[PDB]
Amino acid sequence: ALFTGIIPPVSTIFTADGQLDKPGTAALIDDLIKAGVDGLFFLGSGGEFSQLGAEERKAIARFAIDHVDRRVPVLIGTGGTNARETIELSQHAQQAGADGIVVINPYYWKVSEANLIRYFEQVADSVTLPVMLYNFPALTGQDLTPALVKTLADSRSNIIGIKDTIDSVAHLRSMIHTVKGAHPHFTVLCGYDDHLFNTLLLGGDGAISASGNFAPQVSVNLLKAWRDGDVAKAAGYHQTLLQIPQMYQLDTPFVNVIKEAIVLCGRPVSTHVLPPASPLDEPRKAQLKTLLQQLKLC
Amino acid sequence: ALFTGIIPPVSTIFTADGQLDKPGTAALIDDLIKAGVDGLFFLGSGGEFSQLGAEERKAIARFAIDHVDRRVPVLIGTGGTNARETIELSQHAQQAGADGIVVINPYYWKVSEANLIRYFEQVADSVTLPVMLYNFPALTGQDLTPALVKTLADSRSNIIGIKDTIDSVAHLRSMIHTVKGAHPHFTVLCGYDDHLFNTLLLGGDGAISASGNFAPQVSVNLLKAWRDGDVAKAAGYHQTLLQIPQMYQLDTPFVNVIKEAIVLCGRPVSTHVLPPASPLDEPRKAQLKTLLQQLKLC
Amino acid sequence: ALFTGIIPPVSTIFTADGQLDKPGTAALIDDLIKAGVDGLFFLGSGGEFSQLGAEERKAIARFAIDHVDRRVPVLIGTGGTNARETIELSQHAQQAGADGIVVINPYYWKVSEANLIRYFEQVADSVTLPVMLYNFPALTGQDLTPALVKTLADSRSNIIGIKDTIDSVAHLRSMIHTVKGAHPHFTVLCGYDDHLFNTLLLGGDGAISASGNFAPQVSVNLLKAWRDGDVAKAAGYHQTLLQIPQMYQLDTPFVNVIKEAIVLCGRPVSTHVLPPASPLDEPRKAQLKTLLQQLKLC
Amino acid sequence: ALFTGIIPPVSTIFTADGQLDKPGTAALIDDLIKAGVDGLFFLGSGGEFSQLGAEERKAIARFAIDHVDRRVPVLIGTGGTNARETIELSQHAQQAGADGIVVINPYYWKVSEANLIRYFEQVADSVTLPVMLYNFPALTGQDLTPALVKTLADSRSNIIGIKDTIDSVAHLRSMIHTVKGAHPHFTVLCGYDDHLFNTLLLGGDGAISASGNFAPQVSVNLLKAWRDGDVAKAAGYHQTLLQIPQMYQLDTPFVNVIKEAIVLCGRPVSTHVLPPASPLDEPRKAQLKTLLQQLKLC
Ligand SMILES: *[C@H](C[C@H](O)C=O)C(=O)O
Ligand SMILES: *[C@H](C[C@H](O)C=O)C(=O)O
Ligand SMILES: [Mg+2]
Ligand SMILES: [Mg+2]
Ligand SMILES: [Mg+2]
Ligand SMILES: [Mg+2]
Repeated sequence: ALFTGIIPPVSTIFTADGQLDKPGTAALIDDLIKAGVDGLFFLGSGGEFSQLGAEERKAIARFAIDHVDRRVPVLIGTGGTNARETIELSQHAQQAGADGIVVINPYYWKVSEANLIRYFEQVADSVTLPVMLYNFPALTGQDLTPALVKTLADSRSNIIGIKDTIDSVAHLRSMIHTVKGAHPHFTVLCGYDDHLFNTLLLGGDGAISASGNFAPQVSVNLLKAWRDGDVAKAAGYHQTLLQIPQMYQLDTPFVNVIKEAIVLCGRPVSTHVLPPASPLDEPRKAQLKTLLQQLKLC
Repeated sequence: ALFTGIIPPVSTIFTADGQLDKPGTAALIDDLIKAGVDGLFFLGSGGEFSQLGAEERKAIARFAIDHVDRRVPVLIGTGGTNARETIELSQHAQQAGADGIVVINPYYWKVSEANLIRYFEQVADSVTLPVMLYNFPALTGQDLTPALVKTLADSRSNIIGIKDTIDSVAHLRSMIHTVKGAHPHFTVLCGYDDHLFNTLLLGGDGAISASGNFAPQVSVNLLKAWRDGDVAKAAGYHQTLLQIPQMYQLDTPFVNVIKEAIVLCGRPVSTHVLPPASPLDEPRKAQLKTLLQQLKLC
Repeated sequence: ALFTGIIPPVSTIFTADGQLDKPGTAALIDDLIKAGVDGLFFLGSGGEFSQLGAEERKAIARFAIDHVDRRVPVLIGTGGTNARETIELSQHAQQAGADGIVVINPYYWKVSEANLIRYFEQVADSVTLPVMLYNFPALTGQDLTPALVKTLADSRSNIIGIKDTIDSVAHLRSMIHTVKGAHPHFTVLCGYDDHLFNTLLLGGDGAISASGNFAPQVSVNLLKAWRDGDVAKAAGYHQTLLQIPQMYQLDTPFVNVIKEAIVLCGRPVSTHVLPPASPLDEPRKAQLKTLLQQLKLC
Repeated sequence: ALFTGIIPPVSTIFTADGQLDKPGTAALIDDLIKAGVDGLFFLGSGGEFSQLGAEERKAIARFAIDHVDRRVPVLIGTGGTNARETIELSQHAQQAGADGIVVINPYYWKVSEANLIRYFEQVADSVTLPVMLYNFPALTGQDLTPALVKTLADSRSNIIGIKDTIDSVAHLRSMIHTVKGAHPHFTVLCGYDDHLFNTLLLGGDGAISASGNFAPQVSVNLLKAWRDGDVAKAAGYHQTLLQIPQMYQLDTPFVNVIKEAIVLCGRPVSTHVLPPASPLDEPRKAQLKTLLQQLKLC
C-alpha cells in the first residue's frame, strides 16, 4: 500500500506581495520532514491550488519536489475543472519528479457518472505515477461513493488510494469495506484530523489533514502508538485531534488559520493568503492562540 | 447531570397480529437491566413511536414503566407533529411514573425558530419531568443547532439534555462546547453506536443507540472501562461499535434488523414490525447473522 | 381524468379551544363552491392534518363531506407516518362518502423504495376509491420522482393522480411527460399558486393551492380563460398568482396567513391555528392586508 | 437598465484539437445577431469557461468582441476560483472592448459572507465596466440570495444586474422584489429557458438561456410579443420554451446537446466539447432530433 501514514497537505507560503515564498515554504517542509511525516502533499485545498494559475502551480510543484529532494514521498495536487490542464499538470508533476498525484473530481459541473469515470481513467492514463483520488463532497457537491471508487480501482491499476475528506464515520467505514475488500492494498486516508484514529481502527491507512502543518507530532505519534500496539496512547493523541478542528471555524476558507497556527507553534512565515481568502483578524488570531494553548500545542 | 451513560432505545415487541407483546417486551427489558444499562428509553425511533397511535403509545409507556418498576431511570418518547398530543403524552408519562421524556422537534413542517422555541417551552411547561431534546436531522429536516439548544437550556430549567443523532464529530463537539460550556451538567448523548467513544472523549455523557438492544454489554463495558481509566480497553469495545452500524444498511427503516439481532443474540422475541416497515427477508437475516458472528456477538 | 381543475386545500376553521368550527368551515366551503371550484380537498397540509389526532380527522372529514353534500367532488387527506392509521382513515373516508383520498409519503423515516411502493399499494388496495398521491419533498425529505409515480400508476389502476407541491418547472414537466405519457388520464395538479399556468401549458390538469381559500376566483377564472382559449386573459390572472406567494413568507407554518387572508378578503372566520403554529402578529397582519390591497384581492 | 432582453450564453465552437474555431463561432454569432438578440454573453457555463485556461479565455473573448464589432452589447464571463485571475480576465475584457463582465461566486470553497462581499467589491473596483453577477447554485453550492445581491447593489454602483440560474419562481420573484425594489434599474435575467415568461411577468428583464443558441427566435419573439402587448402570443412561444429543457437531460454536462441542436436547426458548426464533457452518442442525437422536430424547431 502506497502513501500510507501521515502526509500533510502542506501550506504554500507566499510573500506579502503574493509571490511564492521559497525560504518560508522550504523551512516548513524541513520542519515537517524532521517531525517524521510519511510524505508531503503539495497543492491540496489547504495548499491553495484553487486560487493559483496553472504556471504558478507548476513553479510551486517543481520547487517543492526539488526541495524535498526525495527525503519522503511527494504528492502533487493537479486537479480542477479544466481536464486538459489536469493532464498537463499531472504530466508536469511526473516530469518534475513527483512520486504521485492527487486528483479531485471536477467541481463546477457535476458530470455524469460515465464522464466522471472517463475523466479519472484519462488522467490515470496520462501518467505512470500512482494516482490518489480526492473526495471532498462539501466543496465538490459530488460524492465519490465507495462503489465508484472501487469501479475506478478495478479499471486502472495506478488508481491506488483516496483522501476521503468528509465528517462521516459511515463514509470511511464503507470506503474501507468496499474498496479495500476488493483491493487490500488500496490506501484510504481521511482528510480530517478528528477521523485519523477511527480511520486506523476501521482498517484504513492514515490522514492528510491540516494539523499536519502546525502540530504534526500529534498525528505522527498517534500513528506510531497505533503501530506499536499502544492503543491507549494513540487514544490520548486522538483526544487532542478531536479538539483541533474548532480552529477551522474561525474563517472560511481557513487557509489563513492554518498559516497563523504554523506561526504560533514556532515557525515564523509570512501568512499571506490568496484572494478570495483574506488575512485573519487579530481577535480571531488570539482565539486561535488560546485554542492552541489549551491543547498544549504552543 | 441526568440520564447519563448507556440508555438503550428499547425496541417495542409486537405479536404476529400486531399487538404489544408484553412477555417479549418484558424479557427484553429484564435482559437490558441485567446487562447493567443506566436507563431505558421507550418509544424512540427504534421503539416505533411514529408508527403507533397515541392510545397505543400510552398503553406501551404504562406497561413499560410498571414493568421496569423503578429499577433504572425510564424515559418516554412523547414527540411527533401534533403538539397537543405531545403535551397529552408527556403529562400521561409523568402521571404513569416516568422519570423523564424525550422530545423531537416537529418533523413535517419545519417551523420557524420562534415557533420551535415556543413549542419546546410549552412542552417543558406541561410537565415537571426532566426533558431531553432529540435531534435527528436526517429524518426531521431541521437541525437543533448547539446555539438553539443552549437558548432552550437557558429558557427552561427542566430542559436538561439531548440525544444528538447525527454522523458528525463536529456537531457533537460543538453541542458539548456550546451547551455544556454554559450548563456544565446538561447531558449530551450521541444517537449512534459508533460515536460513543468520541462522545466520551469530547466531554459528553453517553449514548442512546440501537445496539443497546442486542449487544448492551459492548457499550456498558466501554463506559465502565472509560470510567475506570482503562482507555485501551474502552478503545477495544469502540472497535466493535465502529463496525456494528453496517447492519443498519440492511433495510430502511431498520427496526426489523434490530429485532432480528435481538433474536440472533439469544433472546427469542416476535420480530413483527409495524407498517410501513416490513419483515426482514431471509437472505438479509443471514447477512445480519454473519456480521454478528464476525464481531463475536453471537 | 379525475379531480381536474381548481381544487382548494381547504382550511380547517377551529374555535379557540382547537375544536372544529362548523359554521365557519361550512361558510368557507359554501364560498368556494359558489366561486366555481371543481372540487374540495380536506385535511391537506393547509388543512392542518399533521396537527390533528385520528379521531379529530375523522370528525372533520365526516362533517365536510356531509356539508358539501355532493355539490362537488371531495378529497380527503389520509396520510401520516402510521400506516395502519392511514388505512383506517382512508376506509373511514370511503365510508363517510368521500370521492377520493390523498396520500403523502411517510415523512419521518424516508422508507426504502420497496417499502414505499408496498405502502402505497397497500393503501390503494384498502379502498375501492380513487387515490391521489401527494408529493411535498420540502417537508417530507423524500421526493416522489416521476419514475416512481409511473411505477405506482403502472401497479394500481386506482392510483390516478398526484398533487406535486414543488417550486420546480422541471419536476412538473417530467411528471407530466413520464406519467401522463404512460397514462394519459392520470391527473397532475401542482401544489403551488404560481405554477398553475405553467402546469396547464405543460399538459397538466390544474392546482391544489392555498390561494384557493381566499381568492378562488383568480384560479377559477384562469382555468375558464384557458379552457375557453383566451390565453391572454389566463396570463393576466397568472400575473396575480405569481405575486400571491409573497405572503406565505410572513410565517412558518403559514396556515395562519391563509386564514387571515380569508378574513381580509371578506369572510370572517375564526383564524385560530393548532400548535405548533401560532397567531400571526398585528404588524404582519397589516403587511398582509397591504399586499392583498396591492393585488386587488380586497 | 443595462443588458435587458434576450442575451444568449453563446456556445464556443472548437476544432477537434480543442482550439477556437473562428469561422464556426463567427457564423453562430452572426446567426444570433441576425435573429434580433439584444446582446451576447461569451464564456458563460454554456461557453465552457470552466474547461478553458486563462490565455485561452482571453483569446476567445478578444475574437468574439471583435467579431461582434459593436453590433450588440457584449458580456464576457470572467469568473472562476482564482480571484487574481478574475481581475486579470475582467481587466483584459475591458481593454478588449467588452460592454460588461459576468462574475459568478467562487465555486470551490464557498467563502464566508465577508469574503464574498469583499470579492465582488474588489472585482467591481477593478474595472470601470458594468458588472453582472451570476448565480448558479446547483453548480456553485452557494446561493446568491436576494438579500446578499441587494447588499452588493447597495455597495457598488457598477454591480448592475444578475443572471439568476435557478429553477425557482420564488427565487426570481424575491430577487426582483428585494433588489429591483431598492434599485429599479438593476437588471434581473433568468438563466433557464422555461422561466423567461414568468421573469417578464414578475417585473424582471429577460433571459440568458441555452436555447438562445439554436432557437433564438423563440425567445426574441416572445420578448417582442410581450413588449408589444400581445400576451397571448408571448404565452405561445412560452409553451415551446417550457418544453425545450427536456433535451438537456440527454447528458451532463449538456453543452454537447446544445451544439448538436445548433447543427440540427440548420447551422453546421463543429460540435466538439472540452473534457470532461464528451460527444453526444448517436442514439441520443436521434432523440434530440426527434424532440426538435416535435417542437417545430427544425
Ligand atoms: C486536504 C485536507 C482537507 O481537504 C481540509 O481542507 C487538503 O488538500 O487540504
Ligand atoms: C434513538 C437511537 C437512534 O435514533 C438510532 O437510530 C432512537 O430513538 O431509536
Ligand atoms: Mg488542508
Ligand atoms: Mg433506535
Ligand atoms: Mg396548502
Ligand atoms: Mg448555458
